[PDB]
Amino acid sequence: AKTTQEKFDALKEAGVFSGYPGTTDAKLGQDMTRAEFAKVLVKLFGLKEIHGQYSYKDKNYDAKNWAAPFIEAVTAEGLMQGKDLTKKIFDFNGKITVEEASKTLVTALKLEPVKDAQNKATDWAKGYFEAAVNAGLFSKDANPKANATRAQLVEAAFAADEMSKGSGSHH
Ligand SMILES: CO[C@@H]1O[C@H](CO)[C@@H](O[C@@H]2O[C@@H]3CO[C@](C)(C(=O)O)O[C@H]3[C@H](O)[C@@H]2NC(C)=O)[C@H](O)[C@H]1NC(C)=O
Repeated sequence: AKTTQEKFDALKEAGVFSGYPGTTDAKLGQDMTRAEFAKVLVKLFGLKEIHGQYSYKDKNYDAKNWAAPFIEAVTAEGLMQGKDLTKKIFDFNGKITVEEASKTLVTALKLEPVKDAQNKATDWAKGYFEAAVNAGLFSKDANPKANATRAQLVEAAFAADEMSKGSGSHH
């Protein structure tokens, strides 16, 4: 097998993962912003960046925000829609949670969310989290409501990449 560090090294070499901001380091114990995770999804699934389009009203969500082209791409793809469809808030500085990451990866991999799942996930996420656990993207002992650690996101991204390659529909 590969260690989490080796999985990070591989994904970094592939341009999918970056160091914890301010570093080139795995920092496997640290959290990740939804902005950073949008970029991970774009690189992981080979999505096209969308420049000069703004679908959200978050403060400092504009042409000067490095994350906008990635956030627009995952929005167009239907992987993410943000946290509030009235105020159009993505919460790009918010930390990506296990169940949020579960939704994005389940959606990207075309996996069926589990109906009437019984788990500790937020109501909207129960089916997404259940499908992610069933597919081996996260452990059943992961807290769906917790901020995902970079270790959990590296393991999930690596597993998602292996599933995509093995399905014969890799980008
Ligand atoms: C009342 O609490 C709010 O409940 C919302 C809907 O039930 C919840 O919305 C979810 O947000 C998640 C954020 O991450 C992703 C991966 C995304 O698409 O960006 O998934 C989103 C869910 O689909 C859901 N969003 C909506 C608009 O219903 C808010 O996060 C949550 N807001 C906050 C501030 O925590």
